[PDB]
Amino acid sequence: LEAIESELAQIWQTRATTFSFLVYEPDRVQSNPCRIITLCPQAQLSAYCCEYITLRGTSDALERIGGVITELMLPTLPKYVWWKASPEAEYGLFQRLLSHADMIIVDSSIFNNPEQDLLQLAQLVNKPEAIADLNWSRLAPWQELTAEAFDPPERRSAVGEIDQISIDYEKGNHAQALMYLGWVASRLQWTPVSYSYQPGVYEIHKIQFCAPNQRPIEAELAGLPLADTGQVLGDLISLKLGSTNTQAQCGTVLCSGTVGCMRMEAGGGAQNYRVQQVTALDDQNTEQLLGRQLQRWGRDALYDESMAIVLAILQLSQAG
Amino acid sequence: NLENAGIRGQYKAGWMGGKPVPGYREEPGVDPSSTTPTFAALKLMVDNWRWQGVPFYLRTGKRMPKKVSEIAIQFRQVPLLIFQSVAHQANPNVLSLRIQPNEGISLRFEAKMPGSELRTRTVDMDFSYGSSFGVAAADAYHRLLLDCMLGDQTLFTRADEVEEAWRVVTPVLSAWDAPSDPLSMPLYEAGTWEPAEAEWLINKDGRRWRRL
Amino acid sequence: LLENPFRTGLRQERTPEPLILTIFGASGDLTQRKLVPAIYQMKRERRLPPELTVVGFARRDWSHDHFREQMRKGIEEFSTGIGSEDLWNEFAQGLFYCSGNMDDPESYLKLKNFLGELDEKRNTRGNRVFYLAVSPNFFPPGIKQLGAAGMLSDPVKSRIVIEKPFGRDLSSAQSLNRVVQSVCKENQVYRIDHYLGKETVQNLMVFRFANAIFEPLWNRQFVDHVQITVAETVGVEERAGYYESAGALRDMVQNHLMQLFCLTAMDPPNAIDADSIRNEKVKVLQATRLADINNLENAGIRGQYKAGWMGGKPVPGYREEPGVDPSSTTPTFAALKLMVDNWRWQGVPFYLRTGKRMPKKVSEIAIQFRQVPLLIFQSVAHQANPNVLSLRIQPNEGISLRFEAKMPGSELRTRTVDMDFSYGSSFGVAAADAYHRLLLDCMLGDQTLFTRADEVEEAWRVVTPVLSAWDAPSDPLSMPLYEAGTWEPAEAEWLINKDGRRWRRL
Amino acid sequence: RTPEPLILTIFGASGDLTQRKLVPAIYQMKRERRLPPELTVVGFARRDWSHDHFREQMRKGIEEFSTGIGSEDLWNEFAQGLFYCSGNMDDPESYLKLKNFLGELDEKRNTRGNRVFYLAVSPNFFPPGIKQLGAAGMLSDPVKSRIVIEKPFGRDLSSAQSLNRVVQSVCKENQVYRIDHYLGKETVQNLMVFRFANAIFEPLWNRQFVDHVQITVAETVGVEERAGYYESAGALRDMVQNHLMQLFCLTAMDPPNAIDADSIRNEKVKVLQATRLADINNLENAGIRGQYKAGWMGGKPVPGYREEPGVDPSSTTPTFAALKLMVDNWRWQGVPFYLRTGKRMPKKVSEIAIQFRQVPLLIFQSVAHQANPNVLSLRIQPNEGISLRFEAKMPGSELRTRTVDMDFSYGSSFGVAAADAYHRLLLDCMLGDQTLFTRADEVEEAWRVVTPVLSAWDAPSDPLSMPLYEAGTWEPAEAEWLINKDGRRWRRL
Repeated sequence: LEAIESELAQIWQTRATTFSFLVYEPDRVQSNPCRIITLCPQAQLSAYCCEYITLRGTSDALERIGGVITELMLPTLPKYVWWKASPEAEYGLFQRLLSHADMIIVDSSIFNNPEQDLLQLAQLVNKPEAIADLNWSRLAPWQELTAEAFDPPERRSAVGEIDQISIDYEKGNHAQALMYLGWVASRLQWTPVSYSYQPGVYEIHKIQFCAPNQRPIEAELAGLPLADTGQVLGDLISLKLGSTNTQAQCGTVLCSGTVGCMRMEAGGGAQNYRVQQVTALDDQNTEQLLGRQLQRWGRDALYDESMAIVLAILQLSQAG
Repeated sequence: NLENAGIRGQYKAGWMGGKPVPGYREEPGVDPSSTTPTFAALKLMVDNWRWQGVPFYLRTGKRMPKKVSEIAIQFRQVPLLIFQSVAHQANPNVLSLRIQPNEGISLRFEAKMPGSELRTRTVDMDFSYGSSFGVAAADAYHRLLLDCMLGDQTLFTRADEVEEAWRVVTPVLSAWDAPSDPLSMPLYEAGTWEPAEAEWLINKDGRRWRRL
Repeated sequence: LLENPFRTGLRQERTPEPLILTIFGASGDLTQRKLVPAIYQMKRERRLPPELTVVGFARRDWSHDHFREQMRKGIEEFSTGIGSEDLWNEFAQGLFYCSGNMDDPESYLKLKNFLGELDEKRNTRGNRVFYLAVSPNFFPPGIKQLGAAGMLSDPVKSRIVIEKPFGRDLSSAQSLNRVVQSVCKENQVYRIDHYLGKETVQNLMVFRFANAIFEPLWNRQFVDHVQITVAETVGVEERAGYYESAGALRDMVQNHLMQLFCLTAMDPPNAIDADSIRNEKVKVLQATRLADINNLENAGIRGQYKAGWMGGKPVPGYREEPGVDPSSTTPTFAALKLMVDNWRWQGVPFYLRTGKRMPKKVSEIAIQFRQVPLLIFQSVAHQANPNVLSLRIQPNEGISLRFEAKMPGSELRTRTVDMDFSYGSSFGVAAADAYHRLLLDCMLGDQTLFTRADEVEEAWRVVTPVLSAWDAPSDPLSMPLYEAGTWEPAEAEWLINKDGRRWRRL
Repeated sequence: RTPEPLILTIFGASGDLTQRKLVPAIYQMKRERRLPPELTVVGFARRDWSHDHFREQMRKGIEEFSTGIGSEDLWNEFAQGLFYCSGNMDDPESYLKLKNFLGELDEKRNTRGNRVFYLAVSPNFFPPGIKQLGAAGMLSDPVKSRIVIEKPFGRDLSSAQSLNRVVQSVCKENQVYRIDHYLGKETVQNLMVFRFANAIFEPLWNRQFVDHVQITVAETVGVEERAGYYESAGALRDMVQNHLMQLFCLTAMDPPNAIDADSIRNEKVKVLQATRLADINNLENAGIRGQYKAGWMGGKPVPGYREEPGVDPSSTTPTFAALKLMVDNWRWQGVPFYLRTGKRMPKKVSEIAIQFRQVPLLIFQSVAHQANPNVLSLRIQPNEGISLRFEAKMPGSELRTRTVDMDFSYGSSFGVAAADAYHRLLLDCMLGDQTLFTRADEVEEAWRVVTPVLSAWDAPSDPLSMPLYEAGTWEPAEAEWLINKDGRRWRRL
């Protein structure tokens, strides 16, 4: 361990001098890239121009040796850190990481059974931090596609009636669905009211909102189990922006698959809604999104506003 | 094997126009164990010098959500792809010629999404007879009887095409004229578009039925 | 209204680093009314780095604030609001000022150390951009002095912008090229001339290369001819001296009207890039020529507009305006007939047009298709209605094509109908200023909408005989004249009817 | 059209093969009034030569490795422009001495100033020679000095890039000639004229009528001499980048708009810029190695590769190759380009075979039920010509088809070949036309295309993992599997 810094003098005579990267990798597998430290919970520093600062950490509780790691953070340019395990505060390593590292990146897809952990992540965003979770990047086409329906001037007044929204997502974690719901609510000036839960074969949730006109708002999420998840869990299957009025113009439904078009029954289901179709938007790759998010740096207004509503809803879930 | 070029199906109870509708084997006249089809899908294939290897799809029906007739022709993809889409979604150009509701010709093509980068989004043009030419209320029977009285036979068959059509359809007809098997008939709820087997027929190759 | 409230903000882009735009020629009250109002608006919505120090330059010098006073002076006459006044305060502190002499080599030494001093004051990144905006005769002396001091040497941190125009004739264009070429590279010189960043022009490529039906029938096998038209309805304003030595052939036919031509007869590029596209534009320009070079009367007609009527009010003739010399010869209406010699446009003539004091402003690119081989459906009106496909780059933007359909009635008949698609009724978004788009691109660096070096030589060579032949002195009573408010002079109509085709009434 | 007189400097001369490659050629050129009588040559290098020694050695060379000296008076009239100025390669003082000698020769001989510099030094000395040449400023005027660099132009991409950067900083990219290749002035011009002067063969050249093309180059001579030369290169930097990458460019090239070198070279680079291998990730569907072992040739025994002098009995240098390239532009999208080469294969031949497609529907019956599709068979080796095969009718009272072909050989209507390719190369170098030479972009692009397979095969591996084919069989069976995986067969030739 004490040879981590001494051997660097030998490497100094022997390069890539850019921002550094960090990883944790809970998984036991395998046990500008300037300084890659492959932590996997001794020292195995060997720099080969893709300099390697890989340290073999088969023993856990390496916080104490992290004091020199913090000194080995290479403070010359803004840097980035990957924390691909979970959110926590008791483990003191995070506190040192957030103060030291310029920015951190997490993924809202590998979370364990508990769901309130995402709430803990959501709370930290309100405090001034720098989190750019890549799961928000996957909603880029869905958000763009939703805005496509209302574009022409003829449907300008349709947006002022929207009351019913339903979201269909794969059984499991609902982090991807809640983010979309928060986004649309922010753009129409909605506020949370109540939150119930109806467990079952489909896990039908229920959220209610208010409005400037104080008309009731109804939304629900369905956890249709397909049993054919493509290496990624919790992805949208369809959505329906319906209407509950008497002389409303029309709704809008966006199918995504053959089974996802199961909403073509009842009264007006295939009549009161104009059904479109989308080819496929699901199960992307972690590599391509990571590169694009790495390229950009700063603060996003849209993400913070969406996460503001998400915090309010989850705080009422335990009481509701 | 006739499971790749035809699928039948009856219609059962459902919802239509905000009101319930009875199923087929519950109406007056029909016995409670009939097997008469009410939906037929096919896949023809013309083998002359200019339509080689280009398949034709056909499907009638009953108790469908809305009354429409159409003819859609789908063109091939570009040989090379350089411009990216705006929503990771790619579509081919399609020509259609509506018939029953409001006769016209339509066409769809791509164009650039206004902004700062280079992306494409789907758009379409239009043309309707009732907004350019006028409104026609002609009755087919009237013209037919006038032609019969005068005689300018163009819309009447020569019986050669009659024999040819019967020959084309004969195998499916003979196969479907079978013993009962009452519980071996697919059913589609009155109001939906088709039973799932036709969906599988089209999606075995990749293309999807036009959600009119 | 409030179109698509879902569209508050979703895009992601950024100009990389700060820089100092050392605007030359701060005098002449043109920078204060054109450039500074443009940049100030962009700063209000945070489209720039935090500090954009502008260093005005002029032979005559004022106080630091007195120079700032005239900067505000021009703001008010084109004011679009100020909001909180504190925004201008930091702006006023951001802008500095220096002075010197244009032709003094040592004056730049006073200059060079000045912005270098501001580099130590700000320490943002260090970046230089030049926007010399003075009379064309000042272009050579300004360029050579920069090379002598050598203060632009970094290929990535130095950019130089040349203002319109660029020359007079072929011998003039080459002379400027030798000076710049020996002292600068090719990835540093920008030549904003056209103001053709209008959004429809870069749409002329996506509509052509991303479809599968519109490509196969675009070649000599189906097309008959092409008519490119540009028209205005504003005469020569009192600044006639600038226009007097220009002529409408050299003003809007060498720079503007040829860009529409290069984008209509070019081959599909292999991959979208910076040089992979502009390299394809040069190839077509190297295989074009006038129709006839011996008898110039068959490939070009000039003209001039005289007194007439425009809008129910009498309008004076050209030789009456406050500044023009009576009995002049500078043309106003120009028409040509170009041909392309390659393996896909052989024998398909192109007709070009332009002018002033025409009835209304338009811009079209009309393509006409051939006639059907068999004529079983003879119908009525001689069937003299071939189908055309017309684009539009003016008010009422859109794409329209005409084709024939059956007329109701028992007897066979053929009417003429068209299906169209307009941007206004499909997207519902207001237009954007083209000038702002070009300035933003001067920071990132693309060199896609700016003409290259060798390409601007080919444009001059194509009209070599026309410019020289008309410039010779001739009889004053030998230039055809047309009334104000009518389309074409009498002579110019005969050029097209000889072949058997008629000008598009439009 | 005889070029103007000038003086030659032959760096690294008085070595090996320089005499037999230069002196007979220049002597024959001078005897055939190809050059004016004011042509001189100058030697170089460090060994203490002599003018009389130079004359004696040149006489011996022409007598032994050429037709002869002809008339003695002819040699007397020739022998006035052969001097020498000894000097080290990296000696600036020797360079100034050379400059003074050149000035004196210009003043006396009156050569009018124009010059051409010929370089023939070992390939591991180009950087120092070029840098020291540029140090003294011998290359300032544009038509006054042309420098020719012999084979090879580096080995891997990095070396070629470094050499290009060094060359670019000394002289403008208008005088450097990279010689290289051996395609003369017959085949290139013949093929271009045949393609771009007919109104039938052009419309049938895009992707909707053509199916695949094959390009074959074969030799029968063994490794012969230069064992040390071959052991360091192998048959991937010797015949698959110099020669075999020219037939591809000429076959798959877009039409030009002129005839001068500019348009031709620009089109060639544009085509070469949009090519790639087939399976970059898995190098088992886009490449096969080989090595020739003992076998039978001409009714006599011939030893295997690992029995020649100078080659260790563990080497893994290939002598066979096979790739599968593919173009990705608006015209050749989805048509594979199978390539080939080798050594010790029988029946030395080159070829370019294009195979068309089948008809939409078939209404007739084949004798063998095979229905062989049509083929164009451009040939380059001896018996040059164009041959095409189509269908005819079997005599009798039945409808059957049988494959027959036309033919047209250049050796009947013609046959009077031009001079040696070296003579025409030298004449073109003197007069000046870069049509037959190669620019920097072409070299860099070819190296980029071949880089992955070259790197993969360069790595050490098991000594006995080389697929082996005896001398005489066409190829190891792995190539047969590569071509039969899709169905199309190797041309039987």
